Amino acid sequence: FTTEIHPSCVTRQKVIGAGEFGEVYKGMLKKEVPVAIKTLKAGYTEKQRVDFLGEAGIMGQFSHHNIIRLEGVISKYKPMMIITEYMENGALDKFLREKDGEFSVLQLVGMLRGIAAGMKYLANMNYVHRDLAARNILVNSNLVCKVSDFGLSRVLEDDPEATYGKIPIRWTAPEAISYRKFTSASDVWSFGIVMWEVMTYGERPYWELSNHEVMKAINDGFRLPTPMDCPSAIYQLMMQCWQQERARRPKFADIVSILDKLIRAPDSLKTLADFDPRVSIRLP
Ligand SMILES: Cc1nc(N)nc(NC(=O)c2cccc(Nc3ncc(C(=O)Nc4c(C)cccc4Cl)s3)c2)n1
Repeated sequence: FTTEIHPSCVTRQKVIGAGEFGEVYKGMLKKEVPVAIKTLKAGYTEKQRVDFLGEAGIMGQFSHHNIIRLEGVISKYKPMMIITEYMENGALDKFLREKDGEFSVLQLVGMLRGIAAGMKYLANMNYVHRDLAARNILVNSNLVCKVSDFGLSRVLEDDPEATYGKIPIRWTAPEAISYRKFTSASDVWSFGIVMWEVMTYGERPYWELSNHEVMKAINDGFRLPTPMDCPSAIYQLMMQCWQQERARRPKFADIVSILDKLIRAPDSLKTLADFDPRVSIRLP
């Protein structure tokens, strides 16, 4: 099963995430290695226990460079804990917003290739994420991006971006919004939004539009416009992730292949899609 870790091997050092029913800590695991530690406070319900240990059970079934690695669990003692590798740079959305403009286009596309490789693995393993977004991607000190936030009902219930069907509207495919059809192809829609998040350094999708306004625009055929300084091939790819007809979207294998070829011939990324300015600056 999973590795059972003795509480004496774990030292919690600093809170990096918090909720009403536990916290996420940076800590050390016994040379000691840095880890992330998530706890479940006393009084937890049966459903909370199944959801909590269920995330660890899912993560322990995976072994991939771009999927967060499980070190082990504390289940024989209280409080219960899940221990994973520690991703030094935190969540991808916050990371990009705090490092605006600091990366090369090739670095940004390499991030997307890693996310896509992780998603290809998950999809082939018959795991549908349902909440793919930059906020659920973690970044380490090698700039490697890893998919996180696993489970069944707990994923969308725990995400504040998911609003009441409780769903994060501006990341979610139309069929998942409309009739709750969550598949790897709705994950591909979300991946397209993640591509846009990365290339904009974490801009909020659709900006200030309301959730109802987003669904209306999508149904009317509108799509997010090109980011600034965005390779034409990258904008083309995210546009095809946003096809209304699920069956026409690329599969993650297609996405990984295209991204791998663009990175291997990096001059291909120098051709930029046109950017629509919202403001004209005239000078005589
Ligand atoms: C600049 C600066 N300073 C400090 N002190 N610390 C940081 N890093 C962070 O704040 C930070 C923020 C969010 C996430 C992380 N790294 C994480 N790595 C793994 C995490 C994690 O949640 N793992 C996990 C997952 C994904 C599922 C179940 C259980 C666990 Cl334990 S969180 C670090 N950055």
